[PDB]
Amino acid sequence: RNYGTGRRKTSTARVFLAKGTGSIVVNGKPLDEYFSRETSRMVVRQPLELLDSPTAYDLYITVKGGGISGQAGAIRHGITRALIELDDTNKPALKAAGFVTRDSRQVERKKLGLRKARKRPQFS
Amino acid sequence: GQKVHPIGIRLGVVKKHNANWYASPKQYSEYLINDIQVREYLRKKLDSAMISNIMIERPTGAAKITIATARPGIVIGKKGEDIERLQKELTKMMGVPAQVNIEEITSPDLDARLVADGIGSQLERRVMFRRAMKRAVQNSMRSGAKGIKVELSGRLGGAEIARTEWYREGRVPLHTLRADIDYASVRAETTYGTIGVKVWIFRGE
Amino acid sequence: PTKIEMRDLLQAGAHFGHQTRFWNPKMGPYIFGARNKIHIINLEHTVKAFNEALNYVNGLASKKNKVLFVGTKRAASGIIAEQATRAGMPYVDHRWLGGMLTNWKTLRQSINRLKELEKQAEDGTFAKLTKREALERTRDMQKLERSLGGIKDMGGLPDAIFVVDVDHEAIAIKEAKNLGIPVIGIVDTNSNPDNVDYIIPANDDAIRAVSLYVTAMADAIIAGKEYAQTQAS
RNA sequence: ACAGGUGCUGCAUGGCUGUCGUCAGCUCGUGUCGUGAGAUGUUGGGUUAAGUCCCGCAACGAGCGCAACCCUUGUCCUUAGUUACCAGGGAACUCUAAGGAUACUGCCAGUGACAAACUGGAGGAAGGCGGGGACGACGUCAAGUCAUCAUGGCCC
Repeated sequence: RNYGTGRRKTSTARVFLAKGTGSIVVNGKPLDEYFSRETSRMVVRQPLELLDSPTAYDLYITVKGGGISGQAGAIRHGITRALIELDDTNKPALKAAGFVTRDSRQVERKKLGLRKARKRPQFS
Repeated sequence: GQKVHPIGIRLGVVKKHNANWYASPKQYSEYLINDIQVREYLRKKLDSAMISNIMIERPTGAAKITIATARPGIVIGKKGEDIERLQKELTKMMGVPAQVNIEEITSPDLDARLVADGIGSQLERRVMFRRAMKRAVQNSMRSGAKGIKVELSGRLGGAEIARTEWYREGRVPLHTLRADIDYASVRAETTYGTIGVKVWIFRGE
Repeated sequence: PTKIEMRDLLQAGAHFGHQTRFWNPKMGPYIFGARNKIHIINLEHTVKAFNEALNYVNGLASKKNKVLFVGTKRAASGIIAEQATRAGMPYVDHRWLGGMLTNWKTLRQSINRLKELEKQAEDGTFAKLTKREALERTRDMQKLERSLGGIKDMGGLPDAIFVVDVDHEAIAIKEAKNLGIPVIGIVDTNSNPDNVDYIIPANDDAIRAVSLYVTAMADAIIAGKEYAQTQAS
């Protein structure tokens, strides 16, 4: 029952990895039902298939906050944090894939005088 | 004009508000309006004495105003005769009786307001601005300090074209947040117009 | 040890000058000749100039006077350092800062800063400092000491200055004339011999010759120190 | 007596603001050079986001600027667990919000004046200023504001 905490721009994902058949349940619902995005599905299942063990561990993910692709990144980061628990020899491969780094990217705040984070009110 | 107030930009890092009361948003406004009214009155009725910092923390009901003057003897008077008549007056325009205590200024030369008021008084009394500005620099450095900057703006010398003259001695690093800089901007209502007096007193990081 | 002989000067090569093109016409009197297009210094005038010179520092060493050793050329970089500490006298070997003497009032702080960094490094004040920050203070001390190594214990202006290769140390000569403190210098046959009270015509480029001059000054100033201690009892 | 005046003058002013421009500059003390205005420092070799840093150098130092101290985000630890949470009532986790840890060109390989620095590599959540903000030097524009306010003069 290895535990990993996944985080992305505004979504926090908690994963409970355990050896099993390979079923993935997110928020008490199947991954395919929860994620209508094929991109999000692939991002969630990417670390498992990266090291050649998709159908080896049973997942129980509980996501909160963020959006539909931020949650996918949070789940991927949490799954990485959980895989590094059972074995420390996978950490090199996951780091080389770039899944161990938590993306610090965030919505840059709107600035006064500006129309957005950077957009300016055109002059002439 | 492009310089932030050096007291407000330091309000959280190395300074403290001269107000320490919590009020509800409904009640916040009337406290502050009442709080500001105390400051204007106390700055005129107590003008003879040299007062620099007036901290107004009001506990539940009461209000513990803490003035920091350099002449407690004339604020207090004979056996506190003058402080008591002020006690019954501040309460009249405030809520329940509020106690007033006086803090002592060991060195009345490191406070920007006290230095600025002296320069403001001298300009009122037909004193050449060059000597008034230079002397206050000398007194502050000789009184123990690490930097003084005093700036006089207006019709200096009664001229028709105003100009800014400032004499800095020391460090006074305004861009350092942990600087402990005392700032004051007072005025001098001369016969030829208002003269602005700004004083910076750097007293160690 | 007040009279240097003529023989060792010839052995150390104190007669070889410079090319017959770079010479100063004011250097003319005491030049023996010009062989193979090189000016030869007349040693008779050199040895007489030393004898007056070593007789000058001897009187100063008997009066607890302080003479400054100046030399920053490669041939006189290190030798000034060891001979000065043998004599317990100030020296400058890295570079003569512009204003070491005329602007001596300003250099007080730099020496005072250097002394402060030494006192805090004796008891040990690096515990309160970080790994990099201590090295930052350490690197400042070595740089501040490299320039001011001999004059840190000078405490006021010297009353005599010993310069080698007067042409090289022209700034020191101009400062000395400004302040009036006598200078005992070594002039090659290309340099300006003026503003130098005790002239020493000699070769200032040979490693052996330079050491011979500075050491001969060192034993002389040491000898006067010994004679000064004969009046204690 | 007066009060009152959003009546005039921002080209009589204070206070506040824009702007060049978050550009990397702007000066001073002493010393030295010049009859002098002035110069040097502040230039030159590199280097940097930076007058940043090192080395040279009649300069030696300093001040305001740059950087840092501040806020927020990025990982982890500690105290705490309701009105927050839910792995097995629980005190795990997420979250919440106070105090801290880490990051320092610290380590490696090279170039580089035996330098500052630069180029890549490991570890780590983060690598070289990690991302964003606040902070706006001396001064410039007789810039804007007498209608936030105060204020000299003029006027009702």
